Amino acid sequence: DEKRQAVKLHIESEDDLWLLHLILEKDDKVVAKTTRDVGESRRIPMTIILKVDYTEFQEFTNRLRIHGIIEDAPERFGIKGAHHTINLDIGDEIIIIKQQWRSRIIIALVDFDEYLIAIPFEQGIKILSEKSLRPLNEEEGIIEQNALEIATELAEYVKQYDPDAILLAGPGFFKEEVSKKVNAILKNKKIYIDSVSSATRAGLHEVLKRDIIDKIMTDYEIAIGAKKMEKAMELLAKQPELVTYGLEQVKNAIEMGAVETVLVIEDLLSSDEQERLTIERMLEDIENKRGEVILVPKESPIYFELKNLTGILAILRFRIN
Amino acid sequence: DEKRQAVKLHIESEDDLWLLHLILEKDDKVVAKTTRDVGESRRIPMTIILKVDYTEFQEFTNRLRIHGIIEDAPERFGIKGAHHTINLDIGDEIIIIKQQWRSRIIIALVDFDEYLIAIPFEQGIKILSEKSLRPLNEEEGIIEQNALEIATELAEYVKQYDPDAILLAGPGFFKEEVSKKVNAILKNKKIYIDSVSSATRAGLHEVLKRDIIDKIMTDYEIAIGAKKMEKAMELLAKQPELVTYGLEQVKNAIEMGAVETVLVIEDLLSSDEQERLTIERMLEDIENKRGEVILVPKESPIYFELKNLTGILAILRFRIN
Repeated sequence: DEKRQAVKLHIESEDDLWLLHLILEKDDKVVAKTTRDVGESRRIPMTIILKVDYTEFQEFTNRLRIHGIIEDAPERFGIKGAHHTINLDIGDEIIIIKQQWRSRIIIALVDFDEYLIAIPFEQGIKILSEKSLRPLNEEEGIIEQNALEIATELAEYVKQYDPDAILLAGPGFFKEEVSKKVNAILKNKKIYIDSVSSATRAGLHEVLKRDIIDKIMTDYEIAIGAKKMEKAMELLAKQPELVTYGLEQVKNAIEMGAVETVLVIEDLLSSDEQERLTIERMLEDIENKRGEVILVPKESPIYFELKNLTGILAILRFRIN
Repeated sequence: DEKRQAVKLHIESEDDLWLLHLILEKDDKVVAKTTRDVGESRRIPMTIILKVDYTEFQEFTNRLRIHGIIEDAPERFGIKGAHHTINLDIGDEIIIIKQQWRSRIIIALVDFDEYLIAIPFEQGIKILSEKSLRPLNEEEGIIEQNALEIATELAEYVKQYDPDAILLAGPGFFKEEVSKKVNAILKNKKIYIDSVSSATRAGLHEVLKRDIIDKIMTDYEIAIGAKKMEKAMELLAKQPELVTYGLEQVKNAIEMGAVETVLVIEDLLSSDEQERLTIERMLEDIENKRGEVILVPKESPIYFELKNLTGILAILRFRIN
């Protein structure tokens, strides 16, 4: 229902511009900031998803004009289907989606008059709910009431898909309101909060490319590798060697296809010449045999215990001596 | 003899990496820094032109490995035709040349044991001379003698193509030596100097993408627009109006197809809303009728005289009243 192969790009030079001009084809979509003069006239900044028609490099002002029709924008402007021109300059950002191209997160985009619910898969992006609230507000309960309607609307999706983390995002304050609600009905899940200028498919592609996703992913991996280490310690001191550490030991273990899961600290992957390539390969081999690889960052409450043991231990399937 | 449609890219994020991985095809060429262990083993940094085979994104070390054969490198290593892997990381630069894609400058790439001569056209890059000097050195005159052999070798090409500027580039000191010579035989041309790590086709693609080209281009435009302004002043005060300035005046002039050449200061093209688009269009119209457009930067000894007159004057073909 929504592609996942998108690329964010920061226009740093005039060549970044020619590149975009050369590879952006007919029916490709682009996500970027822009201005629209709706109404009399009122110039209002906004972020839209545009399906390209054709691009134009402007020699004199040194910028790229992407021509096309608006695929998505805040519904309150009713501008979908319209033609628009995106003026891309040095300094701007843009997410491109060409046609020819372990933590499950539940995403809720909430604006004060619209909202969207979706879940990202390695496959793609499925959009559960996505509707307006525009005709639903005229004094009374409004905000609190609307937030609740979304929180409820979310709780079903969570229980129904049991995601690892919940991402609450969107333009100012309202999202904090919805957080308050959804939180008031479970306290069983981790809720994250970040802000994007709108609650549309544009804000969605924007959120996925924001730093918050990494944070959610890294908290997950840090957590799984913490319990695993416990599984390692209690197992270590009680089997015994159904656990091993040290580079060489882990290689002979790979040889036998014994590695159930391997724990490796981030350092063993940062500038290590013929080693960073070697370890790198070891790690692909482990997965090429249904092995689990959990990288370990400085901040995990298990990083030091691990580093102590050379920085790489493998929980074994069977003894290797 | 050499493509001109190349794009320089600064790897700033992991997406810059996926992008490269997605658009780099089979027989495309890439120019980048790298290391080669030639010989026993000796790891030596170098810049080569690689014809791609296939790329690989490395999930764990987060980098792209471009696989292929070496199209060009310093001849002293005799490594052309070899297979090599380029390890591209966040922080690196790369110039891509895909297969599916007013100042004439003479370029001389000189290294202490090799050199290259070429001229860039809007059409492409023609490579005049390009040979080794390797077997030509064992005590005696050597440097001075070799420099002279290149200077001579260049003088013919210059007189034969009468280029606007001469670009002397390459790795340390030797280029300064050749400058001294070539200069000692003409003092009739503008010689520029910049440095690249090698004197190959790689160093060439590198030079073309370096700041020096802009400098050469801008000095040219500043010079042509200075004499033109003189042509404007003496013409202004003596025709009379075969010269006009001011935005509106220039538009009605375009209407008649009277603009021979237009002079416009850089400011009229920097953030001017519905104007920067308007002027921009005016300028394309002038060229869409064999008109000459000379942009004017702050530093030209004619910038202020121009700005005085609204910042835009047109030398006319005939009166427009």
